[PDB]
Amino acid sequence: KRLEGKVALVTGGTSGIGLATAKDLAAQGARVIITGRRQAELDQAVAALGQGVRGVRSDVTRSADLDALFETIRATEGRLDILFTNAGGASMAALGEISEQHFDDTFERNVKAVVFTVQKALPLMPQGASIILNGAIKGSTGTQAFSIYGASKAAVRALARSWVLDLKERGIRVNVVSPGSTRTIGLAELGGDTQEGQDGTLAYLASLVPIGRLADPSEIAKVVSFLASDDSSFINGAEITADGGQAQV
Amino acid sequence: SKRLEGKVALVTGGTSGIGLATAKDLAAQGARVIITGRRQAELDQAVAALGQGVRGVRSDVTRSADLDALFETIRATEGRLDILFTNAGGASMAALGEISEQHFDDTFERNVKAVVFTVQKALPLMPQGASIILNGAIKGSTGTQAFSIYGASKAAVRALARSWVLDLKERGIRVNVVSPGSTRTIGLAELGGDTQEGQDGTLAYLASLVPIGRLADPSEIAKVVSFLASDDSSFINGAEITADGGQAQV
Amino acid sequence: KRLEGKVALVTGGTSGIGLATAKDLAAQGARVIITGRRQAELDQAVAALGQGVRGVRSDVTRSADLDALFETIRATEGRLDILFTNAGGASMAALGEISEQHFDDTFERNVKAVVFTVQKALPLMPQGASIILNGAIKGSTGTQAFSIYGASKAAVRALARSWVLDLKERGIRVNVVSPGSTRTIGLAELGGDTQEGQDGTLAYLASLVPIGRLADPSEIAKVVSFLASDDSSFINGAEITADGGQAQV
Amino acid sequence: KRLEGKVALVTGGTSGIGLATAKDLAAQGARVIITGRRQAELDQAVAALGQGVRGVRSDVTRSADLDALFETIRATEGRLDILFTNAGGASMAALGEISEQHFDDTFERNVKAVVFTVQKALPLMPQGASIILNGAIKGSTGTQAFSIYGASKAAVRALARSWVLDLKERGIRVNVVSPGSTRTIGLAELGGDTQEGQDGTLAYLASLVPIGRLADPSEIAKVVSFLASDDSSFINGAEITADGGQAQV
Ligand SMILES: NC(=O)c1ccc[n+]([C@@H]2O[C@H](COP(=O)([O-])OP(=O)(O)OC[C@H]3O[C@@H](n4cnc5c(N)ncnc54)[C@H](OP(=O)(O)O)[C@@H]3O)[C@@H](O)[C@H]2O)c1
Ligand SMILES: NC(=O)c1ccc[n+]([C@@H]2O[C@H](COP(=O)([O-])OP(=O)(O)OC[C@H]3O[C@@H](n4cnc5c(N)ncnc54)[C@H](OP(=O)(O)O)[C@@H]3O)[C@@H](O)[C@H]2O)c1
Ligand SMILES: NC(=O)c1ccc[n+]([C@@H]2O[C@H](COP(=O)([O-])OP(=O)(O)OC[C@H]3O[C@@H](n4cnc5c(N)ncnc54)[C@H](OP(=O)(O)O)[C@@H]3O)[C@@H](O)[C@H]2O)c1
Ligand SMILES: NC(=O)c1ccc[n+]([C@@H]2O[C@H](COP(=O)([O-])OP(=O)(O)OC[C@H]3O[C@@H](n4cnc5c(N)ncnc54)[C@H](OP(=O)(O)O)[C@@H]3O)[C@@H](O)[C@H]2O)c1
Repeated sequence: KRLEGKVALVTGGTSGIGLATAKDLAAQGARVIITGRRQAELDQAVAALGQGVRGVRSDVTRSADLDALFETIRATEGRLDILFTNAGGASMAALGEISEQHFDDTFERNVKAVVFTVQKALPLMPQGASIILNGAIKGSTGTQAFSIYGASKAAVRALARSWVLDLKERGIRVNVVSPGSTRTIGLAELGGDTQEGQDGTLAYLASLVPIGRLADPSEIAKVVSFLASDDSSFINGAEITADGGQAQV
Repeated sequence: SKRLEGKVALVTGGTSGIGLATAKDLAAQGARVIITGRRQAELDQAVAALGQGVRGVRSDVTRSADLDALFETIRATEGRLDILFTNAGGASMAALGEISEQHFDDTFERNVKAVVFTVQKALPLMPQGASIILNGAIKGSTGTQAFSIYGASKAAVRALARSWVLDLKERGIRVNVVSPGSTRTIGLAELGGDTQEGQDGTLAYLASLVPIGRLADPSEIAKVVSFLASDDSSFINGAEITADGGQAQV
Repeated sequence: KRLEGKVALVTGGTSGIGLATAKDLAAQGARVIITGRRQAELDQAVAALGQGVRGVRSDVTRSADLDALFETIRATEGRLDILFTNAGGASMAALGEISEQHFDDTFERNVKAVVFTVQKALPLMPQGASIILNGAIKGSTGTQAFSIYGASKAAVRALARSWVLDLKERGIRVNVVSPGSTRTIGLAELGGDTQEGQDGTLAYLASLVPIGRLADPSEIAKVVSFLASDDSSFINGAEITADGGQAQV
Repeated sequence: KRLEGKVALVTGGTSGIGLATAKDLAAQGARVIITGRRQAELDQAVAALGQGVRGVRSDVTRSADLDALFETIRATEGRLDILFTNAGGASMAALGEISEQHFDDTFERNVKAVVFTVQKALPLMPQGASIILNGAIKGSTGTQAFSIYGASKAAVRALARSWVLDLKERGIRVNVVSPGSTRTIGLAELGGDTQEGQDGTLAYLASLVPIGRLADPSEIAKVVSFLASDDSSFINGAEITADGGQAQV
């Protein structure tokens, strides 16, 4: 459809929001490349998607992996029209219990990996290509034990504002999708190792959304598709928040 | 392509500019569109240019009786509203120390008060799962000389959506805001002055302020509204979507 | 004595935040004028404040009252260094029950009166004068049945951004203090006429503040005093939020 | 003498904003500790301030240096009422020229050292203490070649929102001062080694401010002193922007 004839790269495409986004973009006719660290999930994701979705085992935090990943895109497709820097995660640590590892792990995948994924992608991206970063409402709010994650997500949104000007000559527009609480494996894992612990954590998080439910991952993916499509032609540097109103109220 | 087919949309101020293009894009997606304007002549041209089962009503959003008349027509003609775009609005310039009571009253009556009662009057028609789009501006979040009244009215519109999220939770109607940057429109051109050379230097100057360096086509604003009108925005509530070429984002 | 010799006007100085702000400004050496609609409360306020505080009975919504008040300042003090457009209020109406009177009254006092207080004040204000607008966190947040008040307070804050450029030649800086929930007569009145209803509503509102208490008006007054002093020389068009962290999280 | 009886630590106290803040904090009666990497300026800073201002040669990025610094405060002063995490910097790299070191250097000092400066200080801080983090308007704006610096500053602001909830039991309030363009050595250095290159950039930066001048470091310092004082008791998680209206407009 609108994305037909377009080449899309979704980092962290093997599960959750990155998975649903790869599905939606491909359903619009785009050629999608997805990345994951675990070979088994990547193979299941490629098989579940079908529709000419290409899988590459890559770690966004490893600079050499990014070089290899973009080489496969250059060798096969030869261009990148859509980039969704989805690969990221959250971990909880209250102030007074923040380890250097906890800080470094969050920033390397949530922020550093975003910077160098984007910088490496650029030679492939033509004029009028679209870049989508994954933010969070936690980037604009405060939650106990979430300061490090929240700071990383705020850093992500901040990158898009300056990159508007850095990429103005090349004609690529960069925007941010900031999801609210989305039903994923990653969100469930915060609730615990136990199944009641993940079930009760998802239920409390749902109770925080004003419409009263968690998002299905497809609901975030529609937002990425919109930014990937030509309809977003006048959107640049913007944050689109789909949170059921949680951070809007 | 029939994305909004079977849905009923109302665009206040549908006869020109952003409202016109939005009515077009909604109709191109299969929606039944109702448009309003103050001038019957432009309204007739707009309805004729759109075709596609677009119904026109001449009404002023600032007149409470017109709003009652307009929604009575929707109730008999279609019997429901699924999409509402409170586009009718305008900007005027007056610096602090030159602000007239006229200038304040007109700006807030159309830009804010009419938005409240357009929305309030439309609620009985709107079913669960309906989408409301208010027309903001980046000027609601920025400062420009001689624009304090317009910018303040636009900030008020965005604020209304945050509380209306909670007010409309039981009915299931979601409220969002599109904040345009500089979009080429008769409205925007007329801000430059009333002479023809004067409007072009204003349109070119406004383009020079945009980071991508061009004014928006009205259709590019309309695509954001259609997205908000469609079910793809199902998890968006109370949010502001800014399409400004990055002007207010930097 | 940061305000020694400075002339300050607090509209709606007879109760709550405006009263404590007048008390605080005078305690720093300012010459303070306060206004109120009710003659009895105004006289009581002037007597309690002492410290050379002058009261004028005037309504911010009546243009002729606005002319008469500023004529007294020109005749008496001869200039105006600090302006606090405090006179304001909140009323409740959900969508579907908003009357035209509820809208008009809210916007006339909270927005229109702010505009014309400022514009009429300008001829008395010298270069380096300070203008403080009274915002609210409700201007940036969502609360049920508060849409009209919330929009008026957002309008107030936006006025400041443009007034930076309008007043740059005159040399006046405009800033906003946005209070969170502050224990005042006006706020208690939202709780009801009964004392038990005021006790439950204020305690509930206190539970929403992350620090867990309502502000005393003196805590808001300090923010105004800071903005009025020369310490705010590089602050212009900004919003200073004293909410105990409520809208910050 | 509002801050008299209070112990203040300013990282990066030997020059610029941190120096002016150390001056202003000490002028209010606080016992001030300043840190710098270079012994020479740290000695010049301590001697120029006088007023019992104590200097420690420490690097905020060195965990061992931080440990020693707080040990001297615990051994000498014994408590910390005010924390200003000022030590930080900007460097420019446009997208396509961002080095991995440039990212790491920026985020080490501006974000990581802030996290661990605060975490190590906490055991010394009594209930009612005030923490001030140093942001920037660039954390909320976009400038060509400034994405990493802006992203670091946006992360600082996000840290305060969550830290409000983390520190609520301790009763320590966290706020952020976000300066606009301030006349400092660091700002001049962005104009490069050449003298007229530094003058030409600084006047250009002054032209970007709506009031049309750069801030003196004392104007930012007044904001910090206000947040350090008890006058800010109802401010928590807030950002106070002193930018001459640049990001406000
Ligand atoms: N879910 C929410 O509520 C929410 C809210 C706001 C923002 N977000 C953001 O949305 C993004 C997706 O979150 P999610 O909930 O969908 O997570 P998820 O369910 O855990 O899925 C994460 C995906 O990323 C992949 N991945 C993880 N680390 C990677 C790495 N270093 N390199 C490459 N691929 C990697 C994972 O596969 P492997 O583990 O095999 O690598 C998996 O495919 C994240 O950036 C997250 O912070 C989520
Ligand atoms: N264009 C921009 O750059 C820009 C930027 C930000 C926000 N906006 C907002 O976008 C909306 C559209 O602006 P625009 O530039 O497209 O304006 P425009 O070119 O002047 O078009 C305005 C439309 O609204 C109608 N209208 C005006 N007053 C009305 C009233 N009282 N009742 C009913 N219809 C009314 C006009 O028809 P009649 O004259 O016949 O009544 C016309 O159809 C406004 O709310 C504006 O504030 C525009
Ligand atoms: N309290 C809060 O939690 C809170 C939070 C955010 C913002 N605010 C804002 O803070 C401001 C003060 O609120 P408050 O709680 O202190 O209110 P309050 O206790 O009701 O005091 C309001 C004061 O304004 C005067 N006043 C009202 N309307 C006036 C008019 N038209 N002309 C002249 N004087 C007028 C009142 O006296 P008369 O009745 O005698 O005229 C009284 O002196 C308002 O703008 C309010 O919206 C308050
Ligand atoms: N100036 C502005 O316009 C502006 C605007 C927005 C934000 N800011 C922020 O304000 C803060 C101060 O900037 P400034 O212009 O005052 O800078 P500056 O003139 O360069 O002063 C920086 C001070 O920090 C010290 N310092 C630097 N790195 C350090 C480290 N690793 N450990 C300990 N001390 C260290 C420096 O001494 P040594 O070099 O000897 O260590 C010096 O005393 C920074 O966070 C900056 O990002 C400044």
